[PDB]
This record gives sequence, C-alpha cells and structure tokens, in this order.
Amino acid sequence: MTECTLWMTNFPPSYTQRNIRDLLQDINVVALSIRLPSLRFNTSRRFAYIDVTSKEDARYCVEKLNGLKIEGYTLVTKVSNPLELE
RNA sequence: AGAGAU
Repeated sequence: MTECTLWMTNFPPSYTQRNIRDLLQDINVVALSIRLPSLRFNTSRRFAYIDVTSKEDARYCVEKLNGLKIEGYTLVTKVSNPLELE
C-alpha cells in the first residue's frame, strides 16, 4: 500500500507498451506509466517497468503474469519492494 | 531481480 511500480523481465515482445498497459489497465486497472528502458539498442533485454494507480492493481499484475512460460521463456513479472509488511 | 531509457 506504499509502492505501485512493477518490474517486467524476460518475455517475448507480445507485451509492449500499449499491450502491457491494456493488460495492466483492464486486467489490472490503468498503468500510469510503462517504462521501456531497453529496446533502444534493439529488441534485446526487453525488460520494462510499469506504474500502476496504487497496488491492488500492481500486486494484481505480478500475480497474473509471473511464472509464465511464453515461447520458451519464463516471465519475471514482479512488483516493487513490499512496503505492506508492517 | 528489482531501475527510466524511449
């Protein structure tokens, strides 16, 4: 309840800025901003960062795609460092 | 893996 930013790693570009956002905003409620840090050199190391409205949403995203084997790659969808511990 | 380039 204090974070909101997810980290997305290893995954075919099926997930792109708009699709990750569509998935995030509908499956997860509006992704405020999706950071595509890689993909500038080339489609290599496609990892991203996505921003969500509060966490129910972000926490939702990591739950939905983490551990997904897509095209032979296991997705590493994770949310920010948990600040809802205590 | 867990940091913002586009």
